[PDB]
Amino acid sequence: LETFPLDVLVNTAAEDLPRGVDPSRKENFLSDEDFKAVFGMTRSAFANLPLWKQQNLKKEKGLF
Repeated sequence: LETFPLDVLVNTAAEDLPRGVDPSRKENFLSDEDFKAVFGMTRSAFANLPLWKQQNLKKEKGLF
C-alpha cells in the first residue's frame, strides 16, 4: 500500500481522497510510524478490537 501523511488522510475531503485509499480503512495507509503515534498499539492489536471500537477511536482522531 502507498502511504500518505497523517495530515493528508485526516484533512482531505472524501471526494478528494486518493483513489487507492479505502476511506473505511484510512489507518492502513498510514506509515508504521504514524500508526504507532496515532493509536499507540500494534496494527494487529487494533484489528482485534471490535469494529465499532476501531471506528469510535478513529472518529475523534479524524480518521473515520
